[PDB]
Amino acid sequence: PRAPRTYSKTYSTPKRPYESSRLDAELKLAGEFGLKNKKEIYRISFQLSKIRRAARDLLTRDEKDPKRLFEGNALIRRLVRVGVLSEDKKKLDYVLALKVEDFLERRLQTQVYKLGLAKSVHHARVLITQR
Amino acid sequence: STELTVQSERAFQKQPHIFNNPKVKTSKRTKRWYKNAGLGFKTPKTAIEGSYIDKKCPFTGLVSIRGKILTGTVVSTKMHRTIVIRRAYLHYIPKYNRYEKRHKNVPVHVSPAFRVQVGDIVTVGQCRPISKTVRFNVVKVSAAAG
Amino acid sequence: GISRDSRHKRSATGAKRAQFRKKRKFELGRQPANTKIGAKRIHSVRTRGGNKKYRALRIETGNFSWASEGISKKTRIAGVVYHPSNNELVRTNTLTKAAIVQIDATPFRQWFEAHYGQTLGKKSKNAERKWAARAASAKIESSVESQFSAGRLYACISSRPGQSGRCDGYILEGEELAFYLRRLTAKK
Amino acid sequence: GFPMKQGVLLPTRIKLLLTKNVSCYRPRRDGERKRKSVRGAIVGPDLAVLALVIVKKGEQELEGLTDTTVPKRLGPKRANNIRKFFGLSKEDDVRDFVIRREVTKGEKTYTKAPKIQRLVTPQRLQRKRHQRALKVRNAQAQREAAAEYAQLLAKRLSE
Amino acid sequence: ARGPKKHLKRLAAPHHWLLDKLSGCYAPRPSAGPHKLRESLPLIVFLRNRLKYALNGREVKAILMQRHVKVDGKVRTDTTYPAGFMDVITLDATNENFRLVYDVKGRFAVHRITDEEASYKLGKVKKVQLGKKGVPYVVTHDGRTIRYPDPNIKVNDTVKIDLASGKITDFIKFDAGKLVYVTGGRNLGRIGTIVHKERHDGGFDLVHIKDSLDNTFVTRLNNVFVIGEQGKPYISLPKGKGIKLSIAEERDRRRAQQGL
RNA sequence: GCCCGUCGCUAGUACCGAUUGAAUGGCUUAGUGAGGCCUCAGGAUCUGCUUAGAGAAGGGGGCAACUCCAUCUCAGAGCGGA
RNA sequence: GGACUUUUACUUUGAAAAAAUUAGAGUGUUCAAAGCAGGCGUAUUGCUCGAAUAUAUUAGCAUGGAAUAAUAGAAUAGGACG
RNA sequence: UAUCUGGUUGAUCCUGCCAGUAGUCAUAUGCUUGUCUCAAAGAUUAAGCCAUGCAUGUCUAAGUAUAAGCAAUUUAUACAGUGAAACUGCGAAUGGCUCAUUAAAUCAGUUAUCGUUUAUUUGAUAGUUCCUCUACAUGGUAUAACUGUGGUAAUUCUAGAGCUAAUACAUGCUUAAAAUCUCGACCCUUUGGAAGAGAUGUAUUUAUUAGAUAAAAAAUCAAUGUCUUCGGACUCUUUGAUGAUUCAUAAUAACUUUUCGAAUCGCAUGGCCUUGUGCUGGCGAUGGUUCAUUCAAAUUUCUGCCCUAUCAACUUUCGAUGGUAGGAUAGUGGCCUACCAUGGUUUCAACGGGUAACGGGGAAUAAGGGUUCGAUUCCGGAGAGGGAGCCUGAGAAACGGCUACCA
Ligand SMILES: [Mg+2]
Ligand SMILES: [Mg+2]
Ligand SMILES: [Mg+2]
Ligand SMILES: [Mg+2]
Ligand SMILES: [Mg+2]
Ligand SMILES: [Mg+2]
Ligand SMILES: [Mg+2]
Ligand SMILES: [Mg+2]
Ligand SMILES: [Mg+2]
Ligand SMILES: [Mg+2]
Ligand SMILES: [Mg+2]
Ligand SMILES: [Mg+2]
Ligand SMILES: [Mg+2]
Ligand SMILES: [Mg+2]
Ligand SMILES: [Mg+2]
Ligand SMILES: [Mg+2]
Ligand SMILES: [Mg+2]
Ligand SMILES: [Mg+2]
Ligand SMILES: [Mg+2]
Ligand SMILES: [Mg+2]
Ligand SMILES: [Mg+2]
Ligand SMILES: [Mg+2]
Ligand SMILES: [Mg+2]
Ligand SMILES: [Mg+2]
Ligand SMILES: [Mg+2]
Ligand SMILES: [Mg+2]
Ligand SMILES: [Mg+2]
Ligand SMILES: [Mg+2]
Ligand SMILES: [Mg+2]
Ligand SMILES: [Mg+2]
Ligand SMILES: [Mg+2]
Ligand SMILES: [Mg+2]
Ligand SMILES: [Mg+2]
Ligand SMILES: [Mg+2]
Ligand SMILES: [Mg+2]
Ligand SMILES: [Mg+2]
Ligand SMILES: [Mg+2]
Ligand SMILES: [Mg+2]
Repeated sequence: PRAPRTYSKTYSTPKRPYESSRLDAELKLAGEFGLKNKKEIYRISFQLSKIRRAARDLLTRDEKDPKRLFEGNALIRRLVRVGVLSEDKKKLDYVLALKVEDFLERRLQTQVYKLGLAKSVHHARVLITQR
Repeated sequence: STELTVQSERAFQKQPHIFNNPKVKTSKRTKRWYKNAGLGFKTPKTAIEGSYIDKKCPFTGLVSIRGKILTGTVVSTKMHRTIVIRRAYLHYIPKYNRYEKRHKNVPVHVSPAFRVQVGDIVTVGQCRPISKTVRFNVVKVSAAAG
Repeated sequence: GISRDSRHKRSATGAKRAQFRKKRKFELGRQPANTKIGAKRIHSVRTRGGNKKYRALRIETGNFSWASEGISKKTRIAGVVYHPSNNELVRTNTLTKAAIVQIDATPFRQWFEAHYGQTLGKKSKNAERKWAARAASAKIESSVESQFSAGRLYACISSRPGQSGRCDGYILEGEELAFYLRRLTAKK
Repeated sequence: GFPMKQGVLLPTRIKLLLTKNVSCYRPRRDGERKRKSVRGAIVGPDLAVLALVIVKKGEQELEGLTDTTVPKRLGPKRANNIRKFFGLSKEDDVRDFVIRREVTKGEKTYTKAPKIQRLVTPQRLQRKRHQRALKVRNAQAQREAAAEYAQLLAKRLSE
Repeated sequence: ARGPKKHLKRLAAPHHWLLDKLSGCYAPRPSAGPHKLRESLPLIVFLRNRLKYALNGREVKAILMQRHVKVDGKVRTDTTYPAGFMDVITLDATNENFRLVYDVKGRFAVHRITDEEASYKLGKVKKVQLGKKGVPYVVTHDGRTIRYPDPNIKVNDTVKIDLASGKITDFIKFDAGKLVYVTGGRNLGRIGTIVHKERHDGGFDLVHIKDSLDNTFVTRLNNVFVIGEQGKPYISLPKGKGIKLSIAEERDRRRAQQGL
């Protein structure tokens, strides 16, 4: 009779499961950002969709809307603090253009690679997990 | 329903503790208690200069009007000292973005003060279970037909 | 035992309803007292939330009020003589509220004399003082006075014996007295 | 092994619905009644035992009974119970009159005696004095606030 | 349910206490007392949740069984005493006094106050009535009955009781434009002048309330608690002065304060 | 070329069907009716007042003389209670 | 200045409204699902923001509206107003 | 977060399904299984059956210790530390489990109590108790534990004999001053007037009465009122709540197998002066009547439920709808009864049937609209093998309570 430690699934698999052009596109990312499996791409794919959905919703509202304004600039504020949204792409129209790698780049995976330290994403991997 | 000769019951008919001293000679042969109903319900002449008893009248009797106050239209007066109102209304059905005609009959005890018949729109007021089915009491009657 | 729930009824539509739950104590009813005239017997009963009621079983002598004379005297209660509800209560001289009974006239006879100074229907100084004042208001009802002749008065129980164990009642006066009298001459 | 019950009659065993303060039953919670089996009040051959209590003492001398005699265990403990045991008076002071019984440690002997209850103590007479006064102290105070307000309301038209 | 309930599942508990979802199955559940259990604050909450003086629950009865704490003057030892609105609570062994006066969200502020003031508190009169023996009496919200009051006080007026002696010392009427506290409802925690009381014969009169920053709003008659003349409180008010600031505005006040 | 139906083999499904077919549950006529509960009684056992007389106390105030509250021992006799 | 719809539907705005769940703001649980925490300093007898907000699509209550759609009303005037 | 693809032809384009695809707080099963957090789990079928253990007991300085307990030796010759057992008190009506029943029922929002009960908590509340020679420096019995004499194969079975306590049981004193009332000795007759005797707490039962008020002037009868210029005069005269009441409250005449008004406990042990173990005295505990508060309960207004007409009329059997009276209840009410009427529901779907139906919060499915689900962490409900009945208590129609039938 306690209280549920609530939970949530982080990803979502695609509808049509055998698009070759998606499986090519998918495999590519896995290799350059050093990914283990498709689920790591799905998880992010899912992320983006909630952002775009949250975004595209506020846009239907008239501006000056205290919710839109509060809950829009908030999103934008978070999206920038991580480096997914550019320092002057701070408009809801612009968060909608966010593509998958925007997030993928900011990966502490790809960062141990970028600024020296690794000179390989698949070196950056084992570098991180091996503490 | 009808209006009796008051003492048409095997028990004598009187308001409680509204004493008439026979020692003292009086103009009116009886003392009539009545009260102000409430909610700007102006109490009727029939209630005051009548001789009916009805311990279930909102005036002259020991029932009080409190809670909801309802309008409906008289639809059956065949009962004695009580009638059947009908309240019609529209129910919203979210799926079809539309309405359907519903209704409910609700039995109200009509004071002998009012002389209400079928068709008369009637204002009633909630008043504590007066019977198995009656919880509302006639308190105002609007026009008829003509 | 008994229950006062409405559940076991039909609905107005006429539908029989299925039993919804078992009977709870907080809806019970009890058997009646059917109190008769006799030696003061009164059982009590522990009711809802502590509390008592008193089952008047046998009763003589209740407290009675001559309301158009301002006094109350404890009388004796002869028998039951009417009952609007059920004539069975009369045949069995059972005392309930609204009973209509005969009561001993002589507690009131005694007060009337010593008060108004006048013997009822057939010395000292400050005694005759008060009398002359109280008189010119000493004449009572015609139908009430005649009752003292035989020694019994027509009263009406206003207590609830199976609740409080008291058989109190006002002596019938005025129009109310006419009515019941009118009924005793189409039955008794 | 079934006890007789005073007042049944019968020479048989029957089954009563026993309640509190009745023989042969001892309730295990308030309001518990138990259909228990008891034995008749009339004497038969089916008794393991029969209990007798001697009322009139016979010619000869019953060795186990008449000859010997056992002490009561405890003596009086209540105030006047001490008294009407020794035939005493109101102002007679109990205290040095109670029953004492001495206890042996191993070699170290010492005595014991009942706390007298219902005893009149200097303390008790103080409590009466308090309450008796407390009641009046307040009663006069009440009149004060009463007679005051009664004059606060006088000036509620006279002002 | 066959009789009185004695437990309280840790979610049915009043939200404004701010218990955490986990920790256990249960919440304190108020004792019977001066305040309605949903509008109250157990001492156990105050001492260990609001005051953080205690850790355990055991270490609260620890404190309480030491008479270290007194509510409205009197020493209260019950782990879950239903302390509520306008109350005082005094910790002698650390010379601090409080007043259970509402937040502006709707919670119980740790609004510490002086040793002056602590000797009184307000009290909305709930009913004023003629007791037995011709005596009169008022009944404040906190479950106090004070006999012999001013014939001027009617219902919904507040009253400055003492605190050590009972006794009403001055009182405020309910009328156009008095300083009002809101004790519950959506607008719980607000504070301001009145303007209008909308009478509704039958049930539920409504009180339109203006604040110092000109923000009109409505509540129900019992939700309103008069506390003084306009701008002139009869007691200390917590920080923020019961103003209600929009979450927009709220955002600034925090991040702008941060930095230096 | 397509193709309809009888008739013929195998398997499955449902339907009809003597058996005044069978089972389980709800409601229920008639008859019978436990139990506690209320009531008229009963009275194993207990016991509260009262009353004439009887054996042993202390003086409401006394020249002999008078007469209260309590406590208690056995033949009796009136009214009630658990 | 206060109440006021002939009688309704409708619509606007509120109030009375449990928590969790959901939407969602803040917070670097090392990330995350979470959680409602925490953050600062002389860290040797301290300081400090919080624990928001939206929600609810019937019915009831309160309120701004009167287009749309119903409805009442003077005709043998038992018409209105003073 | 708005997508379709495979299968009827020789080929075509449609209709139309079948099949594919994706998720499922969606169960099972298969195969595989290293690490961190998180942690559901005998609901579905059988509200089927259950061995055994456990799941409800409870003591403060503050109700009752002669334990033939223990420890010390208290200052303790009434008791005094600790303390089994037992009495007393309270609790066992919360919790936890399950979803069988239940389809206008429950339940949800929204109301009602001017329709009732309420242990407790919190705040208020008591001078009145006998009586025309009295215990109140404190009345009286009985019981347990225990002792000892026992019964039964058997249990939380118990008999008969003997002891002894209370905040258990049963009795029962008390406290100022005034006022108003009736009774009226008597004297002295007039504009007359009074001695002194009773009554008067609360609660109970009944009747009667006040509880006024939108704006004013007179004539009197019945009965007695301050007075004054002994002619006749009488002003500033009193009263609360509600939208609404026979409301709160007060008064009168009485009523009652007469309710309550401390025969209790712990710490303190100071102060008056007549020196009595006189008088007074503090903090607190537990009690107590009434009211309020609180935690509740019980009825209750309005609106809202799935499939079904191969269910169209239903309801008064043996109450169905209403009226009057009573009984009963904590109280409203056909809740029950007596008497009286013939009413009540329905195609705006009554009534009946079905549900592999507890209701809701909520869950799965992401264009929108919808579709499907909710035994199950929170709320409400019900039930404890099936039925019924009741004891105790503030609260149960209780089941780790009892009684009976059934299994
Ligand atoms: Mg009829
Ligand atoms: Mg709508
Ligand atoms: Mg019945
Ligand atoms: Mg059931
Ligand atoms: Mg608690
Ligand atoms: Mg067949
Ligand atoms: Mg509410
Ligand atoms: Mg409107
Ligand atoms: Mg082909
Ligand atoms: Mg398919
Ligand atoms: Mg389960
Ligand atoms: Mg099962
Ligand atoms: Mg439970
Ligand atoms: Mg109890
Ligand atoms: Mg005894
Ligand atoms: Mg005796
Ligand atoms: Mg005894
Ligand atoms: Mg014995
Ligand atoms: Mg008034
Ligand atoms: Mg009254
Ligand atoms: Mg106490
Ligand atoms: Mg429903
Ligand atoms: Mg069929
Ligand atoms: Mg009733
Ligand atoms: Mg009836
Ligand atoms: Mg018929
Ligand atoms: Mg019907
Ligand atoms: Mg369902
Ligand atoms: Mg089911
Ligand atoms: Mg459910
Ligand atoms: Mg459902
Ligand atoms: Mg199931
Ligand atoms: Mg149950
Ligand atoms: Mg079972
Ligand atoms: Mg109990
Ligand atoms: Mg149980
Ligand atoms: Mg049961
Ligand atoms: Mg069990």
